[PDB]
Amino acid sequence: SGFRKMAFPSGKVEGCMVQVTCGTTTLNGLWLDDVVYCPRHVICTSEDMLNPNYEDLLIRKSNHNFLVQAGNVQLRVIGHSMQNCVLKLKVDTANPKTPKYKFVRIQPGQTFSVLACYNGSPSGVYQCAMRPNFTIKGSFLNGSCGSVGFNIDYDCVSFCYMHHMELPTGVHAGTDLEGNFYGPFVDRQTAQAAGTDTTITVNVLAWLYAAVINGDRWFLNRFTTTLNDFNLVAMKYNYEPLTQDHVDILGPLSAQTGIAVLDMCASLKELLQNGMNGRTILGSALLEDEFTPFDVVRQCSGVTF
Amino acid sequence: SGFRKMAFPSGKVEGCMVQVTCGTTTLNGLWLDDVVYCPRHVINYEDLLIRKSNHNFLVQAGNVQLRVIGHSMQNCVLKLKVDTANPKTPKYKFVRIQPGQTFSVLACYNGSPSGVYQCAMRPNFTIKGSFLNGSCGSVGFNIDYDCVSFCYMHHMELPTGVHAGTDLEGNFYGPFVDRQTAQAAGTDTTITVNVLAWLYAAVINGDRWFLNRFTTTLNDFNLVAMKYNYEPLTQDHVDILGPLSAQTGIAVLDMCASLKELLQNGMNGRTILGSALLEDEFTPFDVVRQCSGVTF
Ligand SMILES: CN(C)C(=O)c1ccc2cncc(NC(=O)Cc3cccc(Cl)c3)c2c1
Ligand SMILES: [Cl-]
Repeated sequence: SGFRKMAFPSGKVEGCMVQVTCGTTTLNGLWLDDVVYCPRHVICTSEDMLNPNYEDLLIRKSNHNFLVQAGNVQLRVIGHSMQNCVLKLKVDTANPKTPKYKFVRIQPGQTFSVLACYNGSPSGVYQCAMRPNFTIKGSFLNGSCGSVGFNIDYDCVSFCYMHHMELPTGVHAGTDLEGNFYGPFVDRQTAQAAGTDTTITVNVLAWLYAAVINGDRWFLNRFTTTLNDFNLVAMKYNYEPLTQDHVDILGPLSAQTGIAVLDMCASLKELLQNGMNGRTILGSALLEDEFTPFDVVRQCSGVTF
Repeated sequence: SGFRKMAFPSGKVEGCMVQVTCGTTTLNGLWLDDVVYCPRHVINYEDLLIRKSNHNFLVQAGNVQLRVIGHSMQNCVLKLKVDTANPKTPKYKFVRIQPGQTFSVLACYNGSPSGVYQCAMRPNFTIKGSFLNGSCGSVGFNIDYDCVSFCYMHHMELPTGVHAGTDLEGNFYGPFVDRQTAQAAGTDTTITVNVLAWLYAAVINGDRWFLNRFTTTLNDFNLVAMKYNYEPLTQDHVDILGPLSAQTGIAVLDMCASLKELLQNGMNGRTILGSALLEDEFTPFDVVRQCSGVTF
């Protein structure tokens, strides 16, 4: 019993964290085999950030300008190249603690664990989701740039995020491990803002099925809804449109509890209309959207209470 | 910016998790040097233990089988002397925590870690964790510099879904026993010093709507706290909140006048740090550490 926001064990990622210094800037790098991956803005000054020309800044650098530190040992840089918004530093030593890994690009609504670092030293781990507006509601301070997001399934680490910057509203933006940003953001000090954020509907539904499994049904009603009428109402509360793909994904949770997806959609409609009336669902007074259908099946028991 | 329930990096603990089997029961063990620590219920415990021999206990570390060469009991924990010392043994201490203090939990099944999460020791000595069957032997810890301080070992789940366990010396937290009997958690209270610390974290993050010009005596606040099922706030708690009061410029008894107003009138449709409830699982030290950047 119990339902917590759970992160993956961080050990396989801790062994890849290094410190990168270029001039006066210091941030984090990911050391996998004989390559260190980090944000390309490590080559920029604060002034350069208004309109940086990365190709012109990189051409003026040599390998010995980049200092890479792994614990107490200094790694020697023997090459450098750029791939989108990531800098790849070829080093003379391969990482002996390199785990089995993949670089994957996630879609909005997908969750992941974040290992927050400062000076190539891990300080904490937490779970979060890629928001519909492509931002992350994380917890980051200055020096955290280059911290990474990941999922672990079996003995394989799937790297999905690298932290690049914080926006005026306190939210965070970054790239996949190939240097392509999530969202319409640039690694430039520009007047860019996060778009209006919406609630991840498929995730709220999954979390309602988790409440049923753990033994709670007070929020259920005797009504059903068409998929179209549900989206007409939910759009009015800033909820993401629910697609037929989302319905298909919720299939096993619907089968395990005996509650059809469009019947769970009717409880959500009523919950939005009435509020909680002093009650909680799984210890929360708000409707939770940072747990995917896959996370609910992974964490919750296979036997309903 | 941002405020999340953060756990310590679990790597140093992952390298100590092993699987223990005795008869039909299978649970988790902590391998430190040449000893494996696990709940004694894996087996009148003294009389049950005397019958057993070393070869009855099967210890598995990853793919390798460890051979048991001795066994002894300490309170509610079983200590299995193994023939191999753990090469990944970190620098460690066994510490007993007090109610209100927080810690990270590495949840395991079959000696294999599956997740990490942060939680607090409640005033009623239970933990609101997330555990399934096979999680027995999962451990709680904190990290200070490079030293792992083990504070909890999971033993059982209670009828209300909450969890109970011991320190690493086998002494339970709370009035619980390791056996199938009628045991219930006592009435729980809110950790007042922790709610106040979380309100200071909201002012550091630009949330100030709940602030006011009023102050209160510590005695007038404890009478309001007694009515709302909140733990009594002591002078020690006031002293502990000193650096957060100095950093924000808001005196502790001014922050108590804000908590008094939130306990009577509620939030009025508003949230604090993305929450509609008052949060009590962040200590004053956790607030200072998350709003500073201490690394390990
Ligand atoms: C907001 N202030 C003043 C902080 O000290 C702060 C606070 C928190 C921070 C969290 N993450 C990153 C940080 N910094 C940057 O975004 C660095 C940067 C600047 C401009 C463009 C790019 Cl692509 C990168 C953080 C910085
Ligand atoms: Cl995805």
